[PDB]
Amino acid sequence: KVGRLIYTAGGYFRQSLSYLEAYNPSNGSWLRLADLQVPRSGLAGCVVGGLLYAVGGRNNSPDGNTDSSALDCYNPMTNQWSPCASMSVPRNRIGVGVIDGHIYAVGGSHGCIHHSSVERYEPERDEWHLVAPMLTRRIGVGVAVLNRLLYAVGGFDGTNRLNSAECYYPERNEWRMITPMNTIRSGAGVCVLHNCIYAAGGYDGQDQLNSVERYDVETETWTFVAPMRHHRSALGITVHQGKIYVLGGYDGHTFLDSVECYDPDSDTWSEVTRMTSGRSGVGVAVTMEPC
Ligand SMILES: O=C(O)CCc1ccc2ccc(OCC(=O)NC3CCCCCC3)cc2c1
Ligand SMILES: [Cl-]
Repeated sequence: KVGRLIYTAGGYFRQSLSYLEAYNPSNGSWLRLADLQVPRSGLAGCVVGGLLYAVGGRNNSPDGNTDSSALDCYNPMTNQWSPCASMSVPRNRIGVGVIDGHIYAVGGSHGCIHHSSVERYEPERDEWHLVAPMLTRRIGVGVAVLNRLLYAVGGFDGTNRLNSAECYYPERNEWRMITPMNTIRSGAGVCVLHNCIYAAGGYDGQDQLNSVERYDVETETWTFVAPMRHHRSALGITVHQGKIYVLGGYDGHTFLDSVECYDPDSDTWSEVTRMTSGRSGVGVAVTMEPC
């Protein structure tokens, strides 16, 4: 379990960013690592087999806005990024989950298109294939995996921000609605901790949120837990050693540098560190420290 860092990739502040930075919860230190080949915001990060993957997003720059179909792989042993097979379609404001070594890319936008499509990456073959689409088009969707089931939570369908959520059952290649959240949330941080799917922050169509709710997959209920110190939309999120970490986002005024940590045993949030600069729309995941 030792030696793991929280990696943050990409993001947005005035334009899309290429930063790869890694935080060590054990000593508070931050490292700046190899830049992404292409700056991207609205991407997702995940880890398979010790490799960090950056999936999708958009490059916003003064010279254009290009939605990304890219899958890129970072190896901490070499501090190098390598291109992987690209997705069938660009996906900005994507959600990603991993089941049994396979990456699922969910939703996202391509220009004015709001995707319901979903595709699955096989690292051993370096191939993507489409799977069943969701029941709802969703961008800014939160995705997490619990007990080898894939959840897609909230988002924006092109007309309305959503409180709905749905679950993908891989052995039936089928999506089913689950109980909707109590709050409409687009751009929430969604993760899994113990037996619950957590949805932190987001935008409800009127304000950035500090509220946090969790779905118990056995009881099928959503329950609020302690709110974050900061309202945040387009935040990064991950779980590490039994605690949720939220990174950055937008509070309606500032692009935040704050990182908060949720302890489920005390039901409290604490501010633990600051990123090197405020930013939103980052991809976050946890893997071994680099060499
Ligand atoms: O339209 C809605 O309902 C809300 C839209 C939404 C939802 C999720 C996002 C996730 C990442 C993401 O990255 C790029 C990103 O930070 N952009 C913007 C968000 C922060 C403030 C405005 C300027 C930058 C964007 C997202 C946008
Ligand atoms: Cl861990």
